[PDB]
Amino acid sequence: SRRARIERRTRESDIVIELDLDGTGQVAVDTGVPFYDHMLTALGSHASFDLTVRATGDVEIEAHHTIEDTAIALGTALGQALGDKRGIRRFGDAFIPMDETLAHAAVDLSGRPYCVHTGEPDHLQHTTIAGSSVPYHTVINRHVFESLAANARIALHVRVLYGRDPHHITEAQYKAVARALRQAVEPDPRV
Amino acid sequence: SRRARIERRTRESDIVIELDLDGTGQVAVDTGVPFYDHMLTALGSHASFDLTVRATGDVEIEAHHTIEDTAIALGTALGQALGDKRGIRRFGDAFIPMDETLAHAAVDLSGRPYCVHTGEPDHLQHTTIAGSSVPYHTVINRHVFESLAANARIALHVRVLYGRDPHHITEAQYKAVARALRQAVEPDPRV
Amino acid sequence: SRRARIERRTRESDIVIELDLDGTGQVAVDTGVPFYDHMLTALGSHASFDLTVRATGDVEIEAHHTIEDTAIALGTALGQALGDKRGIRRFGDAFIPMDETLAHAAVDLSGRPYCVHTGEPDHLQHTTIAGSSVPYHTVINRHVFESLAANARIALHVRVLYGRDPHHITEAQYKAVARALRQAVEPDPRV
Amino acid sequence: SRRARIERRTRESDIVIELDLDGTGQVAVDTGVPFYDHMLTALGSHASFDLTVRATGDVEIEAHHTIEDTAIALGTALGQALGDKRGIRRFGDAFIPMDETLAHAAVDLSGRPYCVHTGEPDHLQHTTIAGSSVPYHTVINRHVFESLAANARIALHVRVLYGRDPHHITEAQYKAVARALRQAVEPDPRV
Amino acid sequence: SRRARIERRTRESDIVIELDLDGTGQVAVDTGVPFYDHMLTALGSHASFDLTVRATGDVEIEAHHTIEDTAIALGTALGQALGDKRGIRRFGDAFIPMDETLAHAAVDLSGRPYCVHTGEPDHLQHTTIAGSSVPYHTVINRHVFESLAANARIALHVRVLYGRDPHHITEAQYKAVARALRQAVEPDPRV
Amino acid sequence: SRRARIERRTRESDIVIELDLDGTGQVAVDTGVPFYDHMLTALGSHASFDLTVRATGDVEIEAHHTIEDTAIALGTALGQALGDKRGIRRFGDAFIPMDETLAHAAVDLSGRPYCVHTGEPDHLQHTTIAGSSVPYHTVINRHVFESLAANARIALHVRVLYGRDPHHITEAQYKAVARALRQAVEPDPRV
Ligand SMILES: [Mn+2]
Ligand SMILES: [Mn+2]
Ligand SMILES: [Mn+2]
Ligand SMILES: [Mn+2]
Ligand SMILES: [Mn+2]
Ligand SMILES: [Mn+2]
Ligand SMILES: [Mn+2]
Ligand SMILES: [Mn+2]
Ligand SMILES: [Mn+2]
Ligand SMILES: [Mn+2]
Ligand SMILES: [Mn+2]
Ligand SMILES: [Mn+2]
Ligand SMILES: [Mn+2]
Ligand SMILES: [Mn+2]
Repeated sequence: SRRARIERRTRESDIVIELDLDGTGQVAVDTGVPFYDHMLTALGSHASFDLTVRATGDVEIEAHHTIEDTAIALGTALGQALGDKRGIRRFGDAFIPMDETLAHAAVDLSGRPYCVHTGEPDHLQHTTIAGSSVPYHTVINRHVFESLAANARIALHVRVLYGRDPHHITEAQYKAVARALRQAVEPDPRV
Repeated sequence: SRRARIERRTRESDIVIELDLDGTGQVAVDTGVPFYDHMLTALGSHASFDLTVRATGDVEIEAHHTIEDTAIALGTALGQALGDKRGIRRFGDAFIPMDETLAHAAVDLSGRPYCVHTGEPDHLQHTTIAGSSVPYHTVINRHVFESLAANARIALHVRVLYGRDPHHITEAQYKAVARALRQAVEPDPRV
Repeated sequence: SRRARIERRTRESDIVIELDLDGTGQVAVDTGVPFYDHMLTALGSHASFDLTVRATGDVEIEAHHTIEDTAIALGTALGQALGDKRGIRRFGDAFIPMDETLAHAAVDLSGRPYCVHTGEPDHLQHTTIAGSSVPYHTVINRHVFESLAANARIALHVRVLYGRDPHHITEAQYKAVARALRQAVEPDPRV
Repeated sequence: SRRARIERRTRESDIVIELDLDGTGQVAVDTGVPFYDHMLTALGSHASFDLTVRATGDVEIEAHHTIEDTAIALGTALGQALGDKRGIRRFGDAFIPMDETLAHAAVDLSGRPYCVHTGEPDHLQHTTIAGSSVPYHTVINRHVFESLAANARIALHVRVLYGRDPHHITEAQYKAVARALRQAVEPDPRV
Repeated sequence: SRRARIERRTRESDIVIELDLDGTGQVAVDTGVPFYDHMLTALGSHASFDLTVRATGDVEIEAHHTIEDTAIALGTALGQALGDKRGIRRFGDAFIPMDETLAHAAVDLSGRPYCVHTGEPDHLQHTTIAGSSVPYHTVINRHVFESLAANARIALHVRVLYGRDPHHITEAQYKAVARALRQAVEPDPRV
Repeated sequence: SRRARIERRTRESDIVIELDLDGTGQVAVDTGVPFYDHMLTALGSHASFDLTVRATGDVEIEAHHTIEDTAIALGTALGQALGDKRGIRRFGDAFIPMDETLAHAAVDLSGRPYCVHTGEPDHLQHTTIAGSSVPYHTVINRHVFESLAANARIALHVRVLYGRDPHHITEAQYKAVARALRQAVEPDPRV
């Protein structure tokens, strides 16, 4: 049983995470930031987690605090669910082609906490993905990966090899992290 | 007693400031611009002021006029509360690390009115921080510091040594100004 | 059963493809272009397909039309054999070292049709691989990958990281596509 | 009482740390790496900690594992001794001139875990400080700061403004971290 | 049974290797060069080999001859244990994130003997990793990979994508080779 | 009692210094060089010294000899008044904003004698500040700092971060040294 429930209540937000590493992609995410819900739904589904995320926070300011608190809580849940990390593959990686974009992620689950994020085009440091609700500033992508790695206590390297569309570039990164995690958490039949 | 109440009524906005320099961080800010409320709440709290800001203005146009009128009124309140500036430290400075960002501010409270703002990455001249309410254009950060210094009649130098996230970069600057002010307004036991 | 038979008759060529995704590498290719037969034999074998290709076309002009019609028909066969794509790994990738050459391919089988081909040395835009029969112009490599992706309706990214010999560079790419496809078409035990 | 005892036993090393934040610089360090003992003795003394470090590890390989495990354990001890961090200055910074070298550090003790290390001359990525015992490779300086910040859960920025001698450059950084920590952990009379 | 015992006696060194490809990571390495023992212990463990290495050589000169003779003997053992290479995956690759470092290796076990080693920072051509025993000059890393590939008769490509610490950079490469070998030697259920 | 009286009689000048480190800024300076009197009055006042300087020298030549002899004598007085330097803060630093100029100084009072002076605009190597009396050549600023550090036996680093006006640039440096000294000489309540 590799499950964790994390509640995180801060001045800025209130987060509940329920995570099972050995899931079938039963995922429900509601953070008040719909593009971020899309990304975390992709992360949970492609990782073959079962994942519920419920977050409410100070989106009148902008999505940053809620996004960051959610990534800290999710990181914490992943570290807790992994437990002693005995008998797992430990390392995982995945390439995600998405139209013109190619992204990659590599993880070491028993590595020191560390994040390296490279290759994202410079326009993503000031791009907004905006719909009818609270928008998503792509400059936060790096912050999400850094917060996940710091709180799960894993080494997580995310690369954009190339790409143009900010939705493709962002979604391919979340999916690459997800499939890298899926590989790394699997039981290793030789260990 | 180092207190000031400033009312500023213009064509564009209506501002009330109540400031006490010798506070404990009892801060309440409501300007209709929630990211700016976040920044001024950080400024008042980290300066160990007691500070109430109530502003209403022409946010149908954008936040600029309300932000500027608020910074003019706050500047005026700080100059008035300082009075003759006798027996204070006068100079103050502070570094604020915020994740990848490092900011600094230095003040001379008995200096000629002057603002120098350096180091902010070029992407902040066209970045928007957007939530569910009125957004905040980071190009205004310099205008806020310039308006505070011009109306408090102080020398205020704000630097970004490095950083990436526009929320970190902006918040670290407001906090650095706040902690520089906190040091400078303190009684000097030798003067 | 993941099988397809495609017949494609054009003004330029006549193609029959029989494909089984769940094969053991029983491959027979005869297109009149022997280097291309070598490449498609490598593709079918390394993908663990069972694959028969029979093509005749206007090789008095040059191999282009036959190569392109063959890749369109093969693409079509792969899309048809995949069917609804339920319960498969969907993503796959492979590195192929071949002496001095390193190539890579990544696929998303449920991705929009898209091909990105990068890294091939500039000399391959005007190189000929020539024997005793119809020669193979390596400039067509990109066209083969583009035609496969457009007609299978998959995302296919092919990279040459480095290399020198045009036969190594071309063969490593065909093998990398093959092993990426082999991984992606496999049943996924968790989906 | 702001004290912590951390025991850390790994495959590579065995570490005992006893730390008191409210000390008078009573410091005893023995790691088997005498230049590192010099640096941690400087850190504990200039921070006005009371600090005992006893470490034994696989120095037949080189100092890296012992240095890293020691910095992880020390980081952990500092986080534990800080407790809820109520009523402290929280931010601290210090400049350390050492002959030709000027270094600086800035800390936020209630900041997310983060380390930024800048300005160290490129020759320190391959410099050895060697005596009659186990030598110290200055490339590890960054690793020590990163491990301290990750495990104390603080924001720590270390800068070399300029310098030449690798012993001055390294010692000035350790002292700057120490005096920044000393300022940040102090009770804040207004908070 | 995929086992080999190689004895190699030269003017410079005396080497005994016992290798089983189908192991559980039971590894014991003693070459007189403790950092190299660390690296080969990592290689054997991460490859899920059972591996004993006993080497004595002319370390009064430096580690080079012993390191090279050990890598030649280990290469020879891997080629012998692989036998006819029937029914194996043949290709393997692995990414290894290690703090700031990312390394990769790709292998073709039925490829011509060939080694390509790219991306290692220039400082590793003159870096020493030194403890209390015989030191390890990182310039030899390339020689180890070249000697393994030449004597196992495999294609081995090792890349450093980025990194700074010479111990991380070296260890990540040895681990990447190890996990690439582990994948490539595995029985292939379709071949 | 931290007081010193230094008399220095040379071929070029006759200097009397009376210094008390624990003063209230009772300062009287008369060197025959009125801009230098302004600078030393600023230094003594901002350091919270009590300081009398009386110097007469060969100003028919230019101010250099008198300025240098005065700085040597003042340095000597500061070293003597500091005595054994027991129980003091030892390190100090200060930023001084002066209109467009920002200067900084950092000191180690128990450091080896050393001066590093950086950042002063190139026009100050040939600028004169001229009134109705003996003028002041700003090229001497570095010489004053070097002479103070050499004779007080302290490490003194003075930086101009930016500036334009030679009077602002010079005065901000003297004030920064003064406030850095004020911090460093203070009793340290923990040492
Ligand atoms: Mn943040
Ligand atoms: Mn989408
Ligand atoms: Mn305006
Ligand atoms: Mn914030
Ligand atoms: Mn065509
Ligand atoms: Mn790659
Ligand atoms: Mn061939
Ligand atoms: Mn390490
Ligand atoms: Mn600075
Ligand atoms: Mn020393
Ligand atoms: Mn050799
Ligand atoms: Mn190691
Ligand atoms: Mn002179
Ligand atoms: Mn003046």
